[PDB]
Amino acid sequence: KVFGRCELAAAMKRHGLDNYRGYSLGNWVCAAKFESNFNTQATNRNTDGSTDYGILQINSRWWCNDGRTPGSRNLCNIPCSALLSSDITASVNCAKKIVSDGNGMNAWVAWRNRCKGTDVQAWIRGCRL
Ligand SMILES: [Cl-]
Ligand SMILES: [Cl-]
Ligand code: NA
Ligand code: NA
Repeated sequence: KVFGRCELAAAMKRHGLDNYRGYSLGNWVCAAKFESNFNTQATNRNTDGSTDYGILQINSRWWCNDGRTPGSRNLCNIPCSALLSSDITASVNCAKKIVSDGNGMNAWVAWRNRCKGTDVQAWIRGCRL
């Protein structure tokens, strides 16, 4: 599924991301825009052989099991394919573990390079919330 901007903002709010670990909702919407263009089916392969999955591009080296990333962990205890569903619950629950691990949202390279330090509530501006 490809979300609209305000549709996704409202789904992330319902699932508890607004101000989670101090990150306002616009940060999460901005990260999803530049990681996946709001498409839950996005996949991208990395040089080390791992793959990134879903609307927040969660990586199989650490966070999910895809059966083809030897020596990797599965810290969210899920198959990576669960992160491609039109229901974003599995991606949100895993993202909450990632953002809690000490490095905050810097775990998402597109957030660091395209959202951090910008006017992020602009991403929610005008939505019903
Ligand atoms: Cl980037
Ligand atoms: Cl915001
Ligand atoms: Na893995
Ligand atoms: Na959803």
